[PDB]
Amino acid sequence: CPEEIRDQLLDFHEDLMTHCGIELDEDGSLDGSNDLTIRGRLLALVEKVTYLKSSLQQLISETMVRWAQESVI
Repeated sequence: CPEEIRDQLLDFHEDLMTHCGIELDEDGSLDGSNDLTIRGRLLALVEKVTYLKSSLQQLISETMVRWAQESVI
């Protein structure tokens, strides 16, 4: 007997999900949240990263626009 006897062997023919591909197929299966409990931490780190980390950005933008405004270069 296999590991499970429910439908075919496991998890709705788990062989098709497992051994067809892991380089891209597994990552595509891990599309978003609510797959495992680690997705909350991953989303938290993603929204911390996507913070445009913001004093230098303001400084460079202000200096560039001021330089362009002051004179025709």
